[PDB]
Amino acid sequence: GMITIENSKFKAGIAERGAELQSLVNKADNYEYVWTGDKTFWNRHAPILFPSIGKSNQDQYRLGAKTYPMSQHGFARDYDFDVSDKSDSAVTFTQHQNAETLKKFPFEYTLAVTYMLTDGGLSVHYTVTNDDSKSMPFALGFHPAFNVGLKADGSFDDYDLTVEPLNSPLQRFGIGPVPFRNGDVEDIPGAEGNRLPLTHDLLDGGLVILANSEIAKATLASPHHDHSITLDISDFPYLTIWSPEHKKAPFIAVEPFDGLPDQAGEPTDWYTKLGNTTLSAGANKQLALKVELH
Ligand SMILES: [Cl-]
Ligand SMILES: [Cl-]
Repeated sequence: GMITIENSKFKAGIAERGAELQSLVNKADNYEYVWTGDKTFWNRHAPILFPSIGKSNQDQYRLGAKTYPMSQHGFARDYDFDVSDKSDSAVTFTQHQNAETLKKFPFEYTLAVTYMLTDGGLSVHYTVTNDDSKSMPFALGFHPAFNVGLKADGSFDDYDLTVEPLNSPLQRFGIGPVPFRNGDVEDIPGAEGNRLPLTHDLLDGGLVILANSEIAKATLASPHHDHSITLDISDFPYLTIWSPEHKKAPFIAVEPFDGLPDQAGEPTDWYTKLGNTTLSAGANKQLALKVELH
């Protein structure tokens, strides 16, 4: 079950399963911006990450003194969303808890995602609502993989991420053991002011989680390639770059994060887990982004 939206410039395909964007096409030349899910490198396209990003310590966590199991990448991506408010250029997907999610995460919730194509590209609005009486801690991320050109030898063809604004040098969360965090924030191999060259040398050591929350726009581009994209992500405190390690995948993921993978060690209380947001009963958090399609 899939839904398409479109306007004069663009078409998008979104799976009801995980409200997962799977395709985003420039109609003028039929260019595909989003990874096609070739299992040679990675069999997904752009999952939603909720209520956890990344891996959990010993695949579990705490709520105060109680322990629960948690799957890597959360579980929203594993269940269908209902479709509503469908027009030619926009659509809304909504997921609630189920008996399975309640075993991992004992909260009633609503996760709503609205996609809309505009002249600029694709707008995405998220609303996370705590439908429980208990205080609900969560993380929310989006994990799109974008097609990129490669050199004769399979290296990335001179792609950089350019960011703005930047009020201090670019920093990343330290990783160890991949893909968990080690707890530090550190300098990034090869960063030059607001420009980060995206190389296998950089990415082979695992995901690069930018710590600079002031960033409003992040552009993935190469001077040798016509198409680029820019992520408008002021609402998302962190931004992660990833490509399959020690492989020559023809994609780079640029992933808005409202949360962080666990710091290595013992299972973490989600009420104090770095990057988590705790919602009061009945409260909601809203986050927006845009993928500008150039
Ligand atoms: Cl070349
Ligand atoms: Cl490279």
